[PDB]
Amino acid sequence: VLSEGEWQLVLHVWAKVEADVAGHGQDIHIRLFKSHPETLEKHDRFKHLKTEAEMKASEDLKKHGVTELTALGAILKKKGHHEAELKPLAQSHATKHKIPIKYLEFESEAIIHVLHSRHPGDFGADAQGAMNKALELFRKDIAAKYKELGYQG
Ligand code: HEM
Repeated sequence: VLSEGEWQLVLHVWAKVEADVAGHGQDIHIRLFKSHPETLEKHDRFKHLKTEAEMKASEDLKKHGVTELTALGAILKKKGHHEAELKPLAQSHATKHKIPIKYLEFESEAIIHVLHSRHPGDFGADAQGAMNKALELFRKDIAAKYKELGYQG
């Protein structure tokens, strides 16, 4: 897992995310959908959003990003002790939304990208390493729950 100092770095940059959860989520989704377009195909109501401005103007997308980042922020604040709130997330992502773990990696890449774009002075190498470890732990643990529910990563 992570050292206490690594968790502290994670929670330090997450409080910066929390000054604008909506805007970070929008930037993350726009990056994700651009970098990895197959990901958009999993979102039936965002597919008509053909341009960056349409994506930013969509309150449905903006709310979706806050919902995702809120759940992730709560997980990160448990500092690895997150079985109770990983279970429902794996349940829906595995059996309803059908999201491969590789897509969770794509979204992690977008998260790290946006964190650096917005907070370069507060997202240096040690903090980046910490966040990747924290997101890697999240993905590892949800991948195991995917298998417990059946059907692989
Ligand atoms: C940091 C990783 C992610 C987190 C924490 C997260 C969290 C959530 C949460 C909390 C919800 C609402 C409750 C539920 O349906 O479970 C949700 C919905 C959803 N997520 Fe994720 N998500 C993540 C990644 C992804 C990715 C990468 C995809 C698609 C490539 C995705 C697709 C969806 C879809 C389709 C819904 C339903 C939206 C709706 O119909 O309103 N999620 N997610």
